Amino acid sequence: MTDRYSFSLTTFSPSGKLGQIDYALTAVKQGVTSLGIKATNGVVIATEKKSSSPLAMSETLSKVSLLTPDIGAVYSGMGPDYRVLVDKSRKVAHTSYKRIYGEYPPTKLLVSEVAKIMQEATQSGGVRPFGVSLLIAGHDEFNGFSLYQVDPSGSYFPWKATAIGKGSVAAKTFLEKRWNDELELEDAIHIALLTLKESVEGEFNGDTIELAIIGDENPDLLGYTGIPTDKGPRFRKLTSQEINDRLEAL
Amino acid sequence: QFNPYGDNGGTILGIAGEDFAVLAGDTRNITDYSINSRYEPKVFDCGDNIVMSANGFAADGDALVKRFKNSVKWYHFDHNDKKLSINSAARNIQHLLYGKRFFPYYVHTII
Amino acid sequence: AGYDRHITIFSPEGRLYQVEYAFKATNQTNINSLAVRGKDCTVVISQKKVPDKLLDPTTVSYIFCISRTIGMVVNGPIPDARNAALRAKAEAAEFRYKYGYDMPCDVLAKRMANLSQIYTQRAYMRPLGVILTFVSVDEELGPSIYKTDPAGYYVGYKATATGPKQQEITTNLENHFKKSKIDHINEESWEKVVEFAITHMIDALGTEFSKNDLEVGVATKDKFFTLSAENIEERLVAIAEQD
Amino acid sequence: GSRRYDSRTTIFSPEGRLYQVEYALESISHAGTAIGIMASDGIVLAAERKVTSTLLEQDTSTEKLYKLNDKIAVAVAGLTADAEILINTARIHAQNYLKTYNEDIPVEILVRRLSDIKQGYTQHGGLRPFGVSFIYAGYDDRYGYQLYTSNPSGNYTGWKAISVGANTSAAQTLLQMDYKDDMKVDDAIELALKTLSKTTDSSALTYDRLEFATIRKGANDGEVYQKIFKPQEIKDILVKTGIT
Amino acid sequence: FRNNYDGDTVTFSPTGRLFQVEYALEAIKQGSVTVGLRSNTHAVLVALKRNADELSSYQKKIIKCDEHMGLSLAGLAPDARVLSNYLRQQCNYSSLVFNRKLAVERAGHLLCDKAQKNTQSYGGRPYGVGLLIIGYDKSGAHLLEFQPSGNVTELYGTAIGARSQGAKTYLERTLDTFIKIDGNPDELIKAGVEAISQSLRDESLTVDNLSIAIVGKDTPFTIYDGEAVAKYI
Amino acid sequence: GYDRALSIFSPDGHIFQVEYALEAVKRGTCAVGVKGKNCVVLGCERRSTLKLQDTRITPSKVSKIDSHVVLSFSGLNADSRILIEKARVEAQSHRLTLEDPVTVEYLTRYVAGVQQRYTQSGGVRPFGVSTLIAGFDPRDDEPKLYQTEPSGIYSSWSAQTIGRNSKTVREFLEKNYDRKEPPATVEECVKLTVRSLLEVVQTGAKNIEITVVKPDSDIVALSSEEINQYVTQIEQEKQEQ
Amino acid sequence: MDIILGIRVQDSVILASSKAVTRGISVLKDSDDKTRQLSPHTLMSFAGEAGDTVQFAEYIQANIQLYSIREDYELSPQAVSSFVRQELAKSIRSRRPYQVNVLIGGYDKKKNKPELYQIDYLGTKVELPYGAHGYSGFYTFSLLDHHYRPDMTTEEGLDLLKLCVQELEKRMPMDFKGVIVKIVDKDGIRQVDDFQAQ
Amino acid sequence: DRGVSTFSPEGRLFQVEYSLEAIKLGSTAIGIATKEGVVLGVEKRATSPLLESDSIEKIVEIDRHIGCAMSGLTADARSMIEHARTAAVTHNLYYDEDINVESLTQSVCDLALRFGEGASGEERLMSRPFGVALLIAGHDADDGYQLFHAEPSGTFYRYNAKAIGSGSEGAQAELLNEWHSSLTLKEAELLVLKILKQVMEEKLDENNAQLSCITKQDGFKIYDNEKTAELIKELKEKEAAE
Amino acid sequence: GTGYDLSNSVFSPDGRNFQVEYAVKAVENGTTSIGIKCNDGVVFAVEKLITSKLLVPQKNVKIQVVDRHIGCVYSGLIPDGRHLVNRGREEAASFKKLYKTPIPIPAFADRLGQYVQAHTLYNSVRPFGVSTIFGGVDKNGAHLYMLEPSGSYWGYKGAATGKGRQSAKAELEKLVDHHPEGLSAREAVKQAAKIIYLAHEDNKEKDFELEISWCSLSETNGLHKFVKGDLLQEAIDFAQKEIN
Repeated sequence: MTDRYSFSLTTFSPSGKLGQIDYALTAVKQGVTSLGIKATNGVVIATEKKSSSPLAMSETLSKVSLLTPDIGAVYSGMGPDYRVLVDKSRKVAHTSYKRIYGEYPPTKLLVSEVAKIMQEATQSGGVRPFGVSLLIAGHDEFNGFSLYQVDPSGSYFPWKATAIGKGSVAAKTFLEKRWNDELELEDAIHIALLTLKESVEGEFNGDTIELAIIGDENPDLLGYTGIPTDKGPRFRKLTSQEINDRLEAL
Repeated sequence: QFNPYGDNGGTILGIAGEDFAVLAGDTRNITDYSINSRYEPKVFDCGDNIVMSANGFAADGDALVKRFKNSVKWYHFDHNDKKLSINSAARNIQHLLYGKRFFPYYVHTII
Repeated sequence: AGYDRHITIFSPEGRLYQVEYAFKATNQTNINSLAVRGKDCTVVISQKKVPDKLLDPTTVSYIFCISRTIGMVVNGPIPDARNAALRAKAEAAEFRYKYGYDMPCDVLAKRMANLSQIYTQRAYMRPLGVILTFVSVDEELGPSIYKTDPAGYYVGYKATATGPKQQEITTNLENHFKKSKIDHINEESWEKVVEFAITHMIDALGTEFSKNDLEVGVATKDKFFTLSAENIEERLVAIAEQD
Repeated sequence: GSRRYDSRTTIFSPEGRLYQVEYALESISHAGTAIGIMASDGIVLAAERKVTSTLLEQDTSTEKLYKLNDKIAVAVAGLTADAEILINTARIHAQNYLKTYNEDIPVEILVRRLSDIKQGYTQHGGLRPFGVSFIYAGYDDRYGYQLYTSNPSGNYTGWKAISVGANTSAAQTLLQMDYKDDMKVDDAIELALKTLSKTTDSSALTYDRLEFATIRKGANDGEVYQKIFKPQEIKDILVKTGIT
Repeated sequence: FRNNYDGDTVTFSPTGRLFQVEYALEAIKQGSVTVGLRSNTHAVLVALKRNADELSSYQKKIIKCDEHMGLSLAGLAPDARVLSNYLRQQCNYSSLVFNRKLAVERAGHLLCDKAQKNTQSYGGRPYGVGLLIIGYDKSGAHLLEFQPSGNVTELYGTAIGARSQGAKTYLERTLDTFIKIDGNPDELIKAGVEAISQSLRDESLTVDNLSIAIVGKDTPFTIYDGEAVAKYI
Repeated sequence: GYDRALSIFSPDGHIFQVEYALEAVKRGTCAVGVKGKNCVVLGCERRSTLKLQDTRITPSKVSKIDSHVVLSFSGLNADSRILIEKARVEAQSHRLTLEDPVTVEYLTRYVAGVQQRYTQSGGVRPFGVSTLIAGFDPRDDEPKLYQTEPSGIYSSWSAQTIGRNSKTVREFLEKNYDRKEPPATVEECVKLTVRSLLEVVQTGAKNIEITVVKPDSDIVALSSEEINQYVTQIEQEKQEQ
Repeated sequence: MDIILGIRVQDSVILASSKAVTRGISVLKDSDDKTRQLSPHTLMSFAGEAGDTVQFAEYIQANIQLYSIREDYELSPQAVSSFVRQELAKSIRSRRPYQVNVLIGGYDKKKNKPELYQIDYLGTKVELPYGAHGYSGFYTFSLLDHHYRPDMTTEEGLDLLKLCVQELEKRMPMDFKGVIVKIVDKDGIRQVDDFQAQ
Repeated sequence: DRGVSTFSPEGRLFQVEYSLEAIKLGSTAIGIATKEGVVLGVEKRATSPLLESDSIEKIVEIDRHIGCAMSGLTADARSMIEHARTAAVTHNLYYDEDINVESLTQSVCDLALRFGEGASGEERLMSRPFGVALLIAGHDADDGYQLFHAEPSGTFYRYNAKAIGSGSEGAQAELLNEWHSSLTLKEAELLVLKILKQVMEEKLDENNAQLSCITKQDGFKIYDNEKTAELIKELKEKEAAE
Repeated sequence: GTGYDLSNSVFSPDGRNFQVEYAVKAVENGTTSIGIKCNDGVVFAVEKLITSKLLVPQKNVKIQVVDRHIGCVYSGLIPDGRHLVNRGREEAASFKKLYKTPIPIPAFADRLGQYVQAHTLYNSVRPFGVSTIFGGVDKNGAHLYMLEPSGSYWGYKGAATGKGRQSAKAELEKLVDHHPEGLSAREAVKQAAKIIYLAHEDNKEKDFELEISWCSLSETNGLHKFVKGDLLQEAIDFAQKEIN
């Protein structure tokens, strides 16, 4: 018994490549498309809910997850890896920040944490890199709204807008055309719905699509009242309905 | 509270002759004002012509004698059945005793 | 090079062969199973194939009682099935102790899925060659079916099937729902839902069943139980008169 | 057993070379170029962000220039993630020194520490080396301005002007051609931009693809100041030096 | 075949064998011969000692575990030291804790179990030595044969090592003869010295070449070397 | 947790990893040392693959283990630091417990042990370094010069060299150093040393550094000039013939 | 207890330390040097628990000498004292704390000024013109408060001490068998081997 | 690769065998035991005229009544000698007496097989076997003068005479003839000094060879160069005397 | 490609674990043994090849007992069998210590199952080279079980494994038919001694020794005991009789 695998499974090759990371990126390539757009008063992330049987209930499987009440994430690649990553992320947010400073971490820092976790699976003994790429979107008082992308290597960069997965190239191109530094959240939600239309083959409705945004505070999603400084979460996952209403004016 | 020690009385004596030596000891084992046994051997033959006795707290005395005898056994196993000289047995006993320097064998031992 | 097929590391195509081969192992028993949701119950049907006559038929099962409320059916080798069952039982027991309420079916599924995801990433742990279907009547979600695989993936179903002839069962069920237009068997008694299950099991498989060819598990408010050879026979007889 | 899949990252080649180290260096050689030039009154760190997009946020970034101390900073070449792990341990080491001796950590002591860490992954542990190379720019009251470099092998050296990443050969020759001991910070700022401008694998050398930082000892004060040029400041310094 | 499955003990061959173990068993045959035989009152061990040069000593092959037990080795000396020493403790334990002499049948069990552990886990190698254990316990005389595979067997007599098959036949034939040599130790020892020479070939058992050990009803396992065995040469 | 045996025997009876450890030493820059009648000197060549270095701070090739003992080496630089650090620590420990600084032999025996230990411990490779350790025992005036290598073996020399082209420079010394009459001067000793380096440095006033160690913690390195001054006179010695 | 006095004058630091070593009823030694040289320009005097006292000093000395060799540089007195405080502050919450009080006096060759540091076993550090540990302060601080001047010469300092030591020899109950004095200045550390009758 | 403690199809441990090969490449060491003492001699064998030959220490003292000679990878013998000296001293502290020469040897041989990457038997942490063989010689009251040969296999043999190293099989055959149960200490000294001169590549003198003995009276001593140089002269003379 | 049969936890392209299968080969290569569940107990019997006349008869016992009410017999690598019993014994002591009641046979089976299945999860261990038939009487009935190297196990009416595994299985199938209501303890003992003699045909070359043990609520009080002396001979003969 015992993990006798105490050596690296990702190593440098003569050319200077890191095989396992390259391959992990290839896995992300085959994944369903996901994207994120940054408006001047919000951020929107979205992806496609690729059901694996009409018998499966697509709601019992979210690809868009809330990390903190002001940070959300979405991915492309291996769903399971994403799932455990989201758990570790929600937790590190507490153990490494809320439990010390009494407030949730700022987007860049939480992304930095996530990125660290992924880096270790790139060098630690006996493991393979995570087979996913995430797009994390959040907001924090001193940095406003931001959008980041974290890859299997653990590298991460900020974006105005971008897409990952299957048709990332086509989508990234369609975004450059429609993006400007003056977009309003709703404008981005629209651009998002359009960019995503090209990726989805079959049905394109509020049940085949998953879309959440980071915007204003939702005092109605707080659960209580009595504390002035607590106004609510900026993260909100759109409802099947809220989607279709915009799909019309599409 | 719990006290790990006790006193079973008894007395032992050791005199060395020119070509002999004796080790005596009464055979009474007591506890306070009672007698536990009128005949409980307290002096033992450990082999290699060595007699020893550990007087004081019986439990500790027996554990020491038992550990020493075993010491003799292994001395043979490790140094080709060599005889354990009385001087060497003594030094060995010192290490056996000092081994519990901070939780002593409550005994006065003579070989 | 050629070893990226033995342990769980990526292949140049970004694949994990060992996880794919573990999927193969799930069909080794050549057993098929399916599950459907009643109005207030969940039923699981599974083929019971006792070949050897020297076997004590009563000790041959792939359906387990995880907790007072959760039931789990396994598609795959028996040793891996029992390993998974024990773990899930322990997990449901501990969860109750630590949080004060019974572990929900979907949560236990996620937990087992996460555990499976681990074998997918760590090299010294091999995946378990099984597919787990959890059922119960969750106190918040009602009738529930959640299934997990060697890849660590999991999801909830309106109804589902697993095994070699998985596809025939699935499409059969798919059609029944495109028709009824609802996401469940509209019945009050579980006995009828069990009958529906055994019926569509026969249509899709094109085979008749005796009382020792099946295995049934029923999940209801506050309790999950399995039917006996005779409870089944009674179910077979009922569907008999109508056809 | 498991021995079967062990790469053995820490063994010697028949020639006495460290396979993994040499390969890590080969990796570094494809990373954005970073220049380090030391003047008489300051130090200049310049770096080229390898590959970018129109949507890539250039304001909310700092992918190759990191502040270690208040008097020390580094330019990165290689895996950003690996670099962040090392950088963080380095920031911690600096603070322990400060708490222990109530003095800022001398630049070399911090560089040696980090190099030793790297060297470790070279001699034991069976783990892959860090695919990173650093250019250290810092100041202290014993050697004043100092410039260093450390690579995967765990080796480190001092320079007047140096570069890491891609096209280091071409860049080192250009630097070794126009560098002069008496150089002033602004001369260096210019040499740096020119050098990158001639080694770039891109069309033009715009501001969105650059990072600039200088450790000058602002005459009007008496102490050392670190300044990581903002997008705009890089845009300006790019027009002045005549590259529009 | 074999080539790909004898890398370590944790690997089974396609036929179902454990080559590393068989290789261990091999080192035994390559080892010097030794014989064991018992009656109902005594048990004897006769062993042929080997030497390197003519300036070297003859490697001892008999080891005493307790006062009522001992064994002879064939193969890697170090491993016998390890095993005999583990057996010495087991006997000592039984005496100290339970004030009981360890049953020969139980000593065998302990050896079997210790040896088996080395054939199922990665990194370790099987023991490369064979052992013959004699002993007079609470149920009479006893003789055991230990194999690195972890297989221990109780016999009336036997032999292990090179050409060991000679003695093994002689004994398998002389059975009814020595099994009755009760009360008389010198007969069992002579019978042993005979069975062993059935496996000779090179030289003839000399004084510093022979080694005999015995234990029984009123005989605490004792070892005889040199002049002590002259009256049997 | 990693304990793979990297240094193991091969059919012919060699430990290839120790073998290759040596190959890395051959690649290292040259280092040499010769003992006088009242001193010891250490010479090392400075590469020139890249020049534009800041010599002030760049790690020097001769390190002080204590105030009376120095250590030069050939091979992997990163590795040498590890040995130098352990030695410096071990030197302070010795002063602290024996109440007396280490003898050069002891300090050498220590560094050698560390090296040897890495040849038969799991999960570790041997040091790609070979060293020269020199100095004067406490309260003693007789010079000491030892050498160590990856294998863990050590011995004292009247003069010795290690590193690239050590073959060549050793030759020079074998027929230029007489034990009967060793360089009775600190001067003629530093000379014999520079002379041998020139056999391989091929013009290098900045490509040669010397350190002179005298009794009672008297260590000092020469500046380019002091050295270039010996270079100048040694080139004439030749031309005048 | 023992006497541990220190005074920082114009261009040097002076440390006076009692010579007596008493074990129970008898005075075992009358020439004990309660000091260690941490570096060429830094000196540390100490008093406290029987074994902890020297063990701590020698441990601190060893580390400073190691730093000097590794870096070929001499830490500033401020740096050495901060290091020593941290060590004491660590041991105070450990299983068995070092019960040692120290005075660190050094000459900062970089600032060209003498410095005197006082640190008690708890890790309480303070920089002073003149300091003392134990009861020493109780008799001397009034004399020093009075006669002390920042520009005193090393000579005026040795006279101020002499006065302090006399008040101590008069009013203190114990015979501390005199003191050993040492000066720390731009030129290193030297011992005034004539204070027994200066 | 393959376990560092695997068995060959012949029933041998690869690592131990390859270990013995490395010993065949070491300097020759010879031991002769007589009722007047035991003699140990070794071939220094420097590799350059600059190497100070006296810093070659291939003969060391375990205790006052035990000494030993090494051959093969000598650096691997440091820990062995340390363990040995400690075992002797230790034994004396526990029993107030000298450790038997055989016991000291058995102890050293116990380190021998403590190697592997995780062999189930204890915590044998040592990556490979020792690449050096030893000749342990001493005297005790129970068995008198003794000579032992300890190998990396864990096994040790007692010899009346023995040679290990590059010229072992050759010099051993020589000792086979020359040795008789009534040799004298003086004879053994010459005899060792002779076999050395035959097998040594170099021409034997007091600088490339070293002798030593161990006697019940003065224990273990290492003959200084002057004393040996003479035993060499006395040998040259005795050989030209027929 | 290939090589899927060199490590103990690798899945081959078809979803098998070749090492576990190679393990089975070691089982089939062993002596045959069986188990017969009766109306209130169980009977265990095994073949003991007599290599020579030197093997003391009745002395090299193979059947083992766990706790006080369990019988275990196995075919294949004997040492592995013991290792598996030693475990079961601890496993059973642990259960009794916590729950007081001696371990139920089904509960005991899963313990051995989980443990055995465990040795097919890691490549750092080897699977068990044995198949084990065990069982006993408990709170509610008698139980007979057989466990495979794969960790697989089921409850049986009758079971057998080893070389004569087919002969045995045949005899057992008959009994199962010609005794629908159930065999008796006394009966199974004889019937068992028979099936062993028959199944000894696939090894008829060597002479053997018979061994039987039983656990009957009426005949043994629910405690496992060895069949010795008279009752043994009576069954030996019943066999020798129908062996002609």
